[PDB]
Amino acid sequence: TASIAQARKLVEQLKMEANIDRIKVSKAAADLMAYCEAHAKEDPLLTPVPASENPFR
Amino acid sequence: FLEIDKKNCCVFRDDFIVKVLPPVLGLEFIFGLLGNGLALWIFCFHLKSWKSSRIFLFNLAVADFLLIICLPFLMDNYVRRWDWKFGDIPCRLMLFMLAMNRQGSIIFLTVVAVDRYFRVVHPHHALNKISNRTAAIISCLLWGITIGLTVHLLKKKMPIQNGGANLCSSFSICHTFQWHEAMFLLEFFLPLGIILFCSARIIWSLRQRQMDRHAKIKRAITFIMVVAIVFVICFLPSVVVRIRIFWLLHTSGTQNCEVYRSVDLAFFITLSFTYMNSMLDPVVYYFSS
Amino acid sequence: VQLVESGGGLVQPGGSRKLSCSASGFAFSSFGMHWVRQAPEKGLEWVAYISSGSGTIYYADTVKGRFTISRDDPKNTLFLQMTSLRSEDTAMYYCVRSIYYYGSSPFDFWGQGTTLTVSSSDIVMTQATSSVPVTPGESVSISCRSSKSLLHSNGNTYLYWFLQRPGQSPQLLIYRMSNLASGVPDRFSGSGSGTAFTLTISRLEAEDVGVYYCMQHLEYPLTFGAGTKLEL
Amino acid sequence: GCTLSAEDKAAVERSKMIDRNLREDGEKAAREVKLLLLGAGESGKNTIVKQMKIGIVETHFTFKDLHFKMFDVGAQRSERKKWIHCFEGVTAIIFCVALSDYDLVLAEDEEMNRMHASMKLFDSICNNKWFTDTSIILFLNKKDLFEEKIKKSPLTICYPEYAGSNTYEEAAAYIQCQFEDLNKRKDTKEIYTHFTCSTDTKNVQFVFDAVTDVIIKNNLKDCGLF
Amino acid sequence: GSELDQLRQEAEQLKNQIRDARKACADATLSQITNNIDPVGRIQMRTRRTLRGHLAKIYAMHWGTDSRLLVSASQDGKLIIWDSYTTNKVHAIPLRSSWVMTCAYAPSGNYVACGGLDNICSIYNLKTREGNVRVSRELAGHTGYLSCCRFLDDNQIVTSSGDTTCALWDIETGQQTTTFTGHTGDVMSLSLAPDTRLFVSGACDASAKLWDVREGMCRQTFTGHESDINAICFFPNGNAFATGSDDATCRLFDLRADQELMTYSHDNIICGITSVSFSKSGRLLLAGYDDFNCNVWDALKADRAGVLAGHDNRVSCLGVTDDGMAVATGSWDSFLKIWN
Ligand SMILES: Cc1c(C(=O)N[C@H](C)COc2ccccc2)cnc2c(-c3ccc(C(C)C)cc3)cnn12
Ligand SMILES: CC(C)CCC[C@@H](C)[C@H]1CC[C@H]2[C@@H]3CC=C4C[C@@H](O)CC[C@]4(C)[C@H]3CC[C@]12C
Ligand SMILES: O=C(O)c1cccnc1
Repeated sequence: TASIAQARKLVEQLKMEANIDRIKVSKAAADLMAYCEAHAKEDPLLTPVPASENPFR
Repeated sequence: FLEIDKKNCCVFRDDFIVKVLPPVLGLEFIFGLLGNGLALWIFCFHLKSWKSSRIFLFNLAVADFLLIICLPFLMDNYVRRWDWKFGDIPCRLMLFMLAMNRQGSIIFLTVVAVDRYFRVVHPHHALNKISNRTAAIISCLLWGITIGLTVHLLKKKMPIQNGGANLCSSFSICHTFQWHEAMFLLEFFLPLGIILFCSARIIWSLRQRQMDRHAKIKRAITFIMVVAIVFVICFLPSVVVRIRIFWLLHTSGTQNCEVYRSVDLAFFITLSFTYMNSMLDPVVYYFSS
Repeated sequence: VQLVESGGGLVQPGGSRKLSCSASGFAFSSFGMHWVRQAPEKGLEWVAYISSGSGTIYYADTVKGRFTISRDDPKNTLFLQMTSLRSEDTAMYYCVRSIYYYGSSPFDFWGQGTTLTVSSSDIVMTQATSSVPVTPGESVSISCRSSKSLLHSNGNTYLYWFLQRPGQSPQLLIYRMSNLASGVPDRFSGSGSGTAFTLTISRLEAEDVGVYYCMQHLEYPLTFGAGTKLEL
Repeated sequence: GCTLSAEDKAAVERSKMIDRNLREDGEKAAREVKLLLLGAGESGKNTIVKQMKIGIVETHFTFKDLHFKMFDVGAQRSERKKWIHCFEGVTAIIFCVALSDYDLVLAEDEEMNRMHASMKLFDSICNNKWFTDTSIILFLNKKDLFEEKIKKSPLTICYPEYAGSNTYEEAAAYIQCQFEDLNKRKDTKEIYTHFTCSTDTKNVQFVFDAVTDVIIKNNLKDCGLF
Repeated sequence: GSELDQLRQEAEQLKNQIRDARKACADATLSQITNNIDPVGRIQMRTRRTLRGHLAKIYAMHWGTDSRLLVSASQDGKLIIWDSYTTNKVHAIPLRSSWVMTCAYAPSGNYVACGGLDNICSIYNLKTREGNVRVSRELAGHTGYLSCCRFLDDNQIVTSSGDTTCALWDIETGQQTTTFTGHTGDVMSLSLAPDTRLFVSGACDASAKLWDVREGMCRQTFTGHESDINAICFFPNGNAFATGSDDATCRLFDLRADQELMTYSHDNIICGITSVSFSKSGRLLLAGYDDFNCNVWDALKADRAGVLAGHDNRVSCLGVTDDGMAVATGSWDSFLKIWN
């Protein structure tokens, strides 16, 4: 008779999960853009570093 | 015909070599050329395995490509009845490459037939799992015993006057003991005694185990008898004639050359079988397997 | 972890000897090994080096062809064989372990060494200081100077600092002028560049009195500095 | 050895020693026969292990100077498709099934019996994409009790489309044929069958024979001759 | 019976309400907003180093936190620590269970961790006074193959197993501190947040879950795939992650808005991913396919911008350094390769 106990556990999990706040998708896309743009000068891979200072050349 | 290069040797220039040898060598050249070029191309571009048993066939595919490029000069040697227009130095390479790519193909035609014997009758041995850096050292040593017994063809002023022309031939009916003739016979009688033993024991020990019921291992018993069938078709006819030469030299001294007038001619056709191997070698070792 | 040396003692002028150290507590088979001599009331200098696998052997130009290094790996023992002897061979011999891989710290454990009394191009590393009187609780500085730059292309500079207290064997303090050995207080620090290097002690205790040595490890032979002594 | 310093040329020697050890320890794991042992639970796996005895479970034995290492994976209870590709280079699969259980039905599903479950698992493991060149050594177990079980109740219960004299040697031959008719490769796979009931020194010899045949074939196809 | 049916109906109507709430918060897509920015040029990456010495299939790898050392694990039975700049071997550790499936490098450089298909996670100590590497701890208590292990700090570790369970372990005592349950199928991967307070798990039930290290409970679930979730990784910002499935598709999931952001897939690809990673600036998503080669995606427009085709067999593991210098891929042909 543990099926009712498992179902109670699952519905309690669903109660917990439906108690969060959400933001619009556009704001998330804008935040992704901001982080991608404000750090474009730091990764060798995107903007290929000159071969005079990379250690794997 | 008794001329003296440095020995008492009869030399014949028959008006029959022209009608038979040039076409035969032409067929044995136009076919072995691409037949071995394609193999040597696939062995280095499209093959990405390099096991310890495919670096023993590569050596056989390079030791018979070199005895194809060296044919046309000797072809021209016959079409003009033993007339050499290429001077001294090429006349010492076109007898060293031929006599070093013919011993160096029988060595790599016998290593495969010991490889297979160990692969069949003695499975899970220590020698069926050697690395391809201890299987290239043995190749570099088999290429080193092929050359060591063949370089004396370079330390000899080869072109001889024949009265009118200049002949370039390592083989001639002389009367003094040599090493090229013993090494002509010993490169046949020993590898035969290895190949027959190995190809008989593989077939027997693949048969008392009741393994000859599959449809892909009853095919591999034909290609073990074929390999030992086209080795006596090729290399035997030119050994019996040399034995006949030896017997004719022993029975009668080099006093009347007319006796040899026939046999020598026959020899220079029978020897032409040896180069046919390097033509049909990639067809019974690489493509039909 | 410990190494125990044995074999020393009074020797005749012309003769031989054999010193052996037994190493218990670590993996002797993966540790390069050096011998290091120290004359009475002089600085300590270097002798020979044998590598893991017993492949590469390096000697000093003073003893090349007269000393032999050997390694009994199954039984964890290191031998030095001394062939011809002269009066300037009397010293104390120490045996130092060192393991070389990216980020290690050679010269960790120094052994204890055996006495030895006998009857009777290279870098220049200098410590012009002779003695520094000082009272506890105040900072001290020591200076060392080389003859050519110790900074390699890769950026790692091979300067070592370490201390010998009176009555004990030395112990590594600083490797590559910047890194601190494992098991010493953070009071010690090292710095400098090019050819000029300095060691500094911030808080002075009564346990720090001794002698300090600076060594380079750019290329064999390794040349030790002179003795800079501290008093209380 | 020109640009490197004195603390960059001992690292190279250390790396060379590491390489030497790795290469010398990888010529010992290629000189041994790796077998994967499978069954249906209480189908004789434990007793077959006992007869030829010296998470995942391991066994190691030797016969005629040939190191056999045998892997049992019956305690996993995971999803089989997420770890079955680890055993890709095994020499053979030893499949132990008991034929004294044709009447005894499975406890989980009262409708179907254990022989059908064994047949489904054999079909699933004999036609997998990772095992298209791996041979199966099939053991038929507990034939003692089968003789007294068949006479009391026939095997028509397990095989409804059967017609026979209900004798031991027939019935065994029919079951052997039924199990080898599940193969769908027939050109890159061969099934070896055997009858055993607590017999000694026969099972090990049969395994040795099958392994030798597999090794001979695998050797023959590394030179093209096969 | 009656309670079972009523509770299943309640769960279904919670699902419907959550779906409505998720739909109501969708007004724009990533593609529409990103239609303004300009693309990056095709990326040309050349194999600088090749790391050889493994004699069998390589199953996992991890980068050191100094971006110079890495560790690799293979079914050969060995665990090797390399030196990327020079292609040397620092350490080679043997193993007791040759059936290894994971490996992990400590964020301080002292310990490493290994495990799989043997139910035990082993912790090895690299800096010892005795000169060698010896097993420091041996955690047991799972009932299925270990499929991921990630060091949380120097004295904690989080593992995920093949019995539908994740567990947090204190390495000193050796006993589980928290147990995370809720997955239906085998759990195949996990990834840690940049602040090490949250982590995500991806299992064989086509769903992903966002756990909580401190309170030890599930917080949020992400569905949408159609097959296994073989690989997962956080965005460097820590507010998104990328899931790599087995149906030849990758997805970008967002934490703050529980939505599907954008899908990476091409019609010429019919084979599933086995490894996923980002780039230091969060502009390139590197995906390791099992069609024998890797792929690079512009992670803001969903268009391919290069192919790292240099491998002879399946690509299993893949990783990017902490500063974006290089990228290392390992494969079933027993080879590792570094690209800049
Ligand atoms: C005569 C001779 C020569 C020789 O060259 N003679 C000159 C042509 C000149 O010919 C003669 C004739 C008669 C008298 C003088 C010279 C070379 N090899 C041999 C062998 C031999 C037979 C087998 C083997 C083994 C089977 C591998 C080795 C060597 C036996 N005899 N023999
Ligand atoms: C796979 C391994 C075992 C192959 C080893 C090859 C050894 C056993 C055998 C194979 C064939 C043999 C060669 C066959 C023929 C000749 C030509 C003869 O004038 C001198 C001996 C010589 C040169 C033999 C030397 C030994 C030899 C090279
Ligand atoms: O094969 C030879 O060595 C040869 C062939 C013809 C003429 N002289 C030598």
